[PDB]
Amino acid sequence: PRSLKKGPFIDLHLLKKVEVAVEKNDRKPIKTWSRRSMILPHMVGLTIAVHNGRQHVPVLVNEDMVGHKLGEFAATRTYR
Amino acid sequence: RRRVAAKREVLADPKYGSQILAKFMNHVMESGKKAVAERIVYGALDKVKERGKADPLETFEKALDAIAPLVEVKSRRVGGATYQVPVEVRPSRRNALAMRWLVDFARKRGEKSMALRLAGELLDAAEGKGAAVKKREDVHRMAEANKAFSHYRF
Amino acid sequence: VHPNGIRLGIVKEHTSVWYADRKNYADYLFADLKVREYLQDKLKSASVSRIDIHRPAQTARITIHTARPGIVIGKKGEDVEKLRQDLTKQMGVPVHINIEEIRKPELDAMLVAQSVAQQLERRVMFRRAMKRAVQNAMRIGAKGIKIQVSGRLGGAEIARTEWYREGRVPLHTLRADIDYATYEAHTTYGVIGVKVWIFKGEV
Amino acid sequence: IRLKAFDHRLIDQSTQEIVETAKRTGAQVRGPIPLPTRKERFTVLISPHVNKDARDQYEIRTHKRVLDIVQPTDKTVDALMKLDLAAGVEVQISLG
Amino acid sequence: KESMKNRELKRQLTVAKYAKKRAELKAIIANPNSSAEERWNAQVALQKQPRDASASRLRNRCRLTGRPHGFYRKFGLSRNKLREAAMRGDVPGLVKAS
Amino acid sequence: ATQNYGTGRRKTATARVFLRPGTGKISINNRGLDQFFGRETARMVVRQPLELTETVEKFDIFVTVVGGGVSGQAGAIRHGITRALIEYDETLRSSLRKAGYVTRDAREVERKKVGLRKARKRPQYS
RNA sequence: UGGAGCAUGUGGUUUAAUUCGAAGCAACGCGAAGAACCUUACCUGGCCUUGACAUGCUGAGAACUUUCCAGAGAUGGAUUGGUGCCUUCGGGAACUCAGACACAGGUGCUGCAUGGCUGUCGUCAGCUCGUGUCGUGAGAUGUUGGGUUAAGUCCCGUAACGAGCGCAACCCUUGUCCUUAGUUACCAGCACCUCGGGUGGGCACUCUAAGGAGACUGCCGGUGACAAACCGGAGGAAGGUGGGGAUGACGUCAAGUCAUCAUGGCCCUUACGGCCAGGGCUACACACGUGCUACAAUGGUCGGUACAAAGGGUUGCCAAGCCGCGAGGUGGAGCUAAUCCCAUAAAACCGAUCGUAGUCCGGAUCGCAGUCUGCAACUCGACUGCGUGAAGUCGGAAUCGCUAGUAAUCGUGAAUCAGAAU
Repeated sequence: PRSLKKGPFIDLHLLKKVEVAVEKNDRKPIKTWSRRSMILPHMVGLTIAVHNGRQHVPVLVNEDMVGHKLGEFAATRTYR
Repeated sequence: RRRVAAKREVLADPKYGSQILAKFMNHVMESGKKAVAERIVYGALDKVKERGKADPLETFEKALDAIAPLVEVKSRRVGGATYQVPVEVRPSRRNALAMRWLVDFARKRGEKSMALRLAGELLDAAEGKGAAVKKREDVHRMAEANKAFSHYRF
Repeated sequence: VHPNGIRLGIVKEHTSVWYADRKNYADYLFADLKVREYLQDKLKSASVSRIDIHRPAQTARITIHTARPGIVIGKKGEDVEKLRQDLTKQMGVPVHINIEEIRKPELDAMLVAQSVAQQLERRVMFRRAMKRAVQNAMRIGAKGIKIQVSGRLGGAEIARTEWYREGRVPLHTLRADIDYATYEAHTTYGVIGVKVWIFKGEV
Repeated sequence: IRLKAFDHRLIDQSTQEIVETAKRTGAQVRGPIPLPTRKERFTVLISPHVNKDARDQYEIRTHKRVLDIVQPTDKTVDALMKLDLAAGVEVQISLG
Repeated sequence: KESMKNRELKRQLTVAKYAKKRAELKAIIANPNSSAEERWNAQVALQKQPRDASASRLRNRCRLTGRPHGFYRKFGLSRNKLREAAMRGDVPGLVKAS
Repeated sequence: ATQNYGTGRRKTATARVFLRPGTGKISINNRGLDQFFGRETARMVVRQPLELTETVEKFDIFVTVVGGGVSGQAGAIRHGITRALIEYDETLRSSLRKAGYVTRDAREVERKKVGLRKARKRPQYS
């Protein structure tokens, strides 16, 4: 499945401290409490560290992103 | 260990009316369907005689004239070495390898058409210069040391 | 394989005979469960031999098959309406209550099974009244009682298969009607489920 | 008259109490038309400690019956409709 | 656990706490006649309106005993029940035949 | 007349025998024998009783069988060929046993046992 | 089985937090017959001082609305209204939460003082008992012998005589026979028809049987002690044996859970009563329980045949779909199914041109990108269009394993009432 039926990402309990960060300068991250905290494709250039429980990860958000969840920055299996 | 086995083959057909080729639909219907097998089962009967002059059964009746061994090789031991017992058996026993051995050894030839493949050596049963009449006399040859194996210690 | 489920038919009948839809086959199989556990942990007196939960026209039908009518029916039915309130609220539908008689009660499986394990808490020998489980309950009526007793029996690792045979019980049967009542209890140490094979006549 | 009930022994002994019981009152009820066994196959597991070999097997049914009052005036099929039930039949009727 | 059956059984009311704004706003979702300006009002529907609104987090067991396998589409009961139920008679219609 | 009810069955049928005197005319499924059957080897196998009893010129035969598949009911034309005929007479009475065409067989797919795979075929082991 | 087509199926591999499980080709049918807000196998952000829940003493306000606010994240509280309730007009109550004593929580240990209606007999009629006898006794006889049988059904003999427990009969259980049988199927009587049957009539040239005589030691001839048996026989398109086992007939191998209901020598006890948990199980370095698919030839890439199709179906299945190469999301005839939604099908005819090959059978990391659950698919999903990136060679050492419908290649319709159980 997972076709492009559900197009835009308007989710008010997950919107209201990521889109509001345009007016405020970039000196701090967007702090995440899901394995699935996706945001809009209008907000490339931010920091989302994958919530799973004990330390945060290097996420290099660069200019070209379209597809899927954040299970690649902090991977599912982490090779312990 | 009494044998309660009862043999009774049905020998009658609405197409050929044969004897030992009428009820043979078992290995020519190769686990699938009869629709595709019907042109392969009785399609070879009129393909063995369609290349020669005589009828299909003419060279089909002479299969047990050069493909039936005159001995047996069932093993048995008494207190030394295993000795088999070879002797003139009943027709049925001797004439079982005089068709199926000639028939099943046709996959190592395989020319055009599946039905020709089945009929590949059915016309060979007359002169016996094929492969089915090569193991017939071979059986006899392996009985020199087994010649006296029947009464004493057997 | 278990028989009594085979003789749902040629020998015996059912307990929950109510019709609903196939989707509604579960909707009256809610409240067939809060009333049946009430007759055991409260009414050890006036012992129940069978619980039939029927749902006739507009209320219900549960017949508490007791062996003692004087305790339940007292002073023109003062305790009869007591079971009307403690049951029909937790059960979905209300019940009209009717009481029958099981005169000569010494031949049924549940009527005896609740009268064996209750004597085993009072430091009684586990082999004396079990002979007289059959000697005192076979004078009039039935034809024989086998009793398997495997279990606990005063010691720790006992696999003793007691063999209280006085008469005849066949156990592969459908015409020779088997009853089977394994009620459990807890004595001074250990669990006792009393194994019962009371067997009346055929036909 | 179309029905929905349990088994082979309580709907056939309740449509004995439909045909004759509404024929004596003046009109006519036709004969019982057969509608057979409901063939539904099940699977369980009956072992104490788990043994996928050790299954068992079950089945359950529902009978229907087609009766038809020819000239519809039989009130017995609706007045003595509770007479058709004894403990666990819930009768469906069809007046016509 | 005394509080495992007690902490999940209460979803009979909490998942259906609104249950009407959820029933009205799960039928228009299968209709594309809603406009592109209406790709945001169809997404102020149900969630932070407190999150006992997803039906994905509910599960059944037996009625008295508590077991998730053995449940068929005709009961509230389980597989260690059905051997102990009809043999005393708790299950209607369940006879043994061919 | 000869306007009678016979039957012929193999693999769950309930048949129609619309038979009378004629000349060996054979028919099935509101059609003839050479309409649904043909280009297959079981055609003259039912002529083997029809040649045994010389009835290929003295009866007009309409026996219908349905169900199963294509050729699994080859034996059902075989089933009731003389079931419409030993009702007519006992002329071929003690001469038909050698044919052997009536036995409604139970070497079939009966109840399917659990634990095994199939009819009496068993799973794989050592 | 085979240098090998590198699945947690346990033993060899990769942590900075790790809880118990078999002891053989009975070692992936070893607690429980399912870890979706952790009040779980101490990472735990984190906080207890009465309490969701089990609990007594006490309450404003019964209650809820507690939508929304910090929340990129339970809830207290703004909580917008309500004062609720029986009235000898005294008094009383439940609860979002809330304060003091005690607690529920084992969410480690452990089948060796605690399992009951079995995880291993080939389907052996074999394992025992009461009384009697013999022996100083432990014992033995019964249960041995002669014959016969799948079989203590047996039969004949015998210091034993009985019995506990059988296929039979009570356990896959009615073409075979059937009174009566089809209110709306359709067309044997028929007219008809679009020869798909609109529609009477179809109970007779019939449409899915509830349940009921059913199959035998029955007879004849010999063999056998004639006796249990063992061979030969009818009827007549069927006449001799066709155990279909969850309280095994019962007898069997220190060994799986102080764990689904249970049940002990130590433990947490401001805690595994707090919970919104700041992420830390496959380096391939291989064996192996190996158990479809083929060996290029019956050759290599399609949209098509005489043609599956009924039920569950009051928060469901989701037509002929307009969308189509192939996608049947706005439609909706079957909406309580003798309709139908997956509604399309069935290895065949003589299947194209060139006739028999590790390749014109081959695509793993690079499917980007596409108006469908719905407040939640920003470098990974079916969506099979085949440009591309392979390895299939008579199966030998020796080993799973077949005496008859058997060794043997076309799919599952349905929910705690929202359609990927190899």
